[PDB]
Amino acid sequence: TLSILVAHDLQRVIGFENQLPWHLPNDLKHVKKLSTGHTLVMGRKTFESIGKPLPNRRNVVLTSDTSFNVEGVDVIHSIEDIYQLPGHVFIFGGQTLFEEMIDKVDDMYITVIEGKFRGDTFFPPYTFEDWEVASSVEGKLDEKNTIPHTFLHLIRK
Ligand SMILES: NC(=O)c1ccc[n+]([C@@H]2O[C@H](COP(=O)([O-])OP(=O)(O)OC[C@H]3O[C@@H](n4cnc5c(N)ncnc54)[C@H](OP(=O)(O)O)[C@@H]3O)[C@@H](O)[C@H]2O)c1
Ligand SMILES: COc1ccccc1-c1ccc2c(N)nc(N)nc2c1
Repeated sequence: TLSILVAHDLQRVIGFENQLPWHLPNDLKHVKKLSTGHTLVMGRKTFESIGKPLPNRRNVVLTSDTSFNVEGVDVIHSIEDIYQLPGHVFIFGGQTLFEEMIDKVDDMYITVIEGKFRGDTFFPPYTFEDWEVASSVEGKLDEKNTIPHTFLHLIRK
């Protein structure tokens, strides 16, 4: 299965200055739960943002840099290489990867951040005419998690 994994706000902002615009520990827990034991594919900027491969899953980085050879990371140089990756593969970002893959994936695990943030990078527009809501779950709010959010699983119709 090939899936998108993304958190975006009410206006589809995903990032600002190579970081996330929000602090939301529960979304990181969600990412951990979904992708542990599986594969993440990310663009080079997203990788450099996170700084190191995420533990307990396969980290694959897409880059044109033929000098990229980082410990604990697999490298690919073409979108086409993604389709040769075994198992459950999650497209992990960023904007460029999401733009290249939204028409290709089977489903999407979206955390809708129910706020309006300043962004410089966006998830591409999409319509519920194309996507079935397999599940929609409101995130619980507390002292550490203060922004309303909804976990959506969308499956291509
Ligand atoms: N909210 C979220 O769910 C989420 C998730 C991830 C990231 N983000 C945010 O997204 C932003 C980064 O997005 P971005 O679009 O600037 O960067 P990106 O997608 O992370 O990385 C772009 C880089 O990926 C490589 N790449 C992409 N397609 C390629 C292809 N077909 N062939 C070869 N290389 C390819 C290139 O690397 P080279 O230049 O090295 O060739 C390109 O410059 C940041 O703000 C980050 O915080 C948000
Ligand atoms: C730059 O992105 C991050 C920085 C620090 C911690 C976590 C993230 C990060 C990266 C990718 C993500 C992705 N594809 N989906 C969701 N729902 N959350 C993410 C969070």
